[PDB]
Amino acid sequence: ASAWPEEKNYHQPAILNSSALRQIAEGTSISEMWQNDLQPLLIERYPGSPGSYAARQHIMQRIQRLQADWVLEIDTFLSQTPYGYRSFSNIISTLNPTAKRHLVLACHYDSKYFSHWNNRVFVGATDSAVPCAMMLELARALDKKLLSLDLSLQLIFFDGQEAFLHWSPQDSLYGSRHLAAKMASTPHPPGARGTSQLHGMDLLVLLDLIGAPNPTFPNFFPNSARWFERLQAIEHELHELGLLKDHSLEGRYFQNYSYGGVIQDDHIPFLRRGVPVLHLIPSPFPEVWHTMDDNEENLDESTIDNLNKILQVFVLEYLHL
Ligand SMILES: CC(C)(C)OC(=O)[C@@H](N)CCC(N)=O
Ligand SMILES: [Zn+2]
Repeated sequence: ASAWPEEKNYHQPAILNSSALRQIAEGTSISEMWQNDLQPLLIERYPGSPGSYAARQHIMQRIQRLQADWVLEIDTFLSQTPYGYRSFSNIISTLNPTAKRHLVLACHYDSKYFSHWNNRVFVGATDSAVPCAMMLELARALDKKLLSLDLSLQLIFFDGQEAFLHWSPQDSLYGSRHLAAKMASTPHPPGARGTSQLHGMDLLVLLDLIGAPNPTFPNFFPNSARWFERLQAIEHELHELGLLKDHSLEGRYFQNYSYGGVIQDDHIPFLRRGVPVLHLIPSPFPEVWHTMDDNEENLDESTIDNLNKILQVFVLEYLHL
C-alpha cells in the first residue's frame, strides 16, 4: 500500500527570496480586490436567498475569467433546519482534480440571517465577505504561477456556516458538515481502494472573521504549528523588507501563543476526521461580530492588504511556485 497520504507530514516549503517577495507584494492590488471581488459580495446572502445565488455566481464568474485551469463544482444538498428542509450549495474550485494532494483554502460565503432592523441589513463584511474576496484576489494575483500546474490547490466556499437561530450542533456548519462527510466517503484519487479525498487534504487553511483592525491569530493545533510558524516567518520578512503598510512587530498578527480549547467553525467536521487544520480566525473576534456594524466602513484596508501578501506567499511557498 502506498504511503502517499503521509507525504504531508514531511512536506517542506520552497521559501521565496527577497526579490520574489517584493514581487508578490507588488502583484496584489487591494483596491482591485475591493472593487472587483469584495463589494459585489457585500449583500444580504443567507442560504436560499437571492443574494446567496448572486454571491455564488459572482464567485464562479470571477474564477472562470482566470487563465488557470480551474474546475468548478456546485455541491448542492438538502438538510433539516429549524425552519424545515432547505437547500444549500457549497462552491468548490479545484486545480488538478486528480492531483492526489491538495492544499485547501476555505471560508463560508453565506451571511447570517437577520430580519431587517431600522432599515439596516447584515452583510458580514469580515464574516466572511473579506475572506471570500481574499481567496479570489489570491487566485487572480497568482494566476500566472498557478497556470504552470502531485500537489495542487483547491478553494472551498462553504454555504450555511451560520446558524439560522443561535448556534447549535444541529443548526450551523451545514455546508462543511455535509462536504466533509462527502469527501470522507469519496475514493481519491479516482479508482483508489482505501483512500479518500480527505486523505488528500494536505492542510485546510480556513479564513474567518478577517478585516477588522489589529487581528491577533493564535496557533490552535500542534499538527499544523510548524505551518503557523511559517506565517510568522513570512510576516516578519515581509515586514523587515518594508512591504507591509502601517505594520509593527509589537502589533503583529501571528503572535507567540496557542489557544487552549477550540472555536466552532467549518474546520470542525474536517478536524474531527483527521484533517490537519490551520485555522485563521482572530481571537478575540472583531468587535462588530454579528452586529449590523460588520460592514465595509469598519474594514481595515491595509490590514487586509498585508494579510493578502502573507497568504499569497504562504501558498506559493507551500506549492513550490
Ligand atoms: C455559527 C458558528 C457559531 C459556528 O460560527 C460563526 O458564527 C462564525 N461566523 C464565527 C466563529 C464563531 N464560533 O463565533
Ligand atoms: Zn458569523
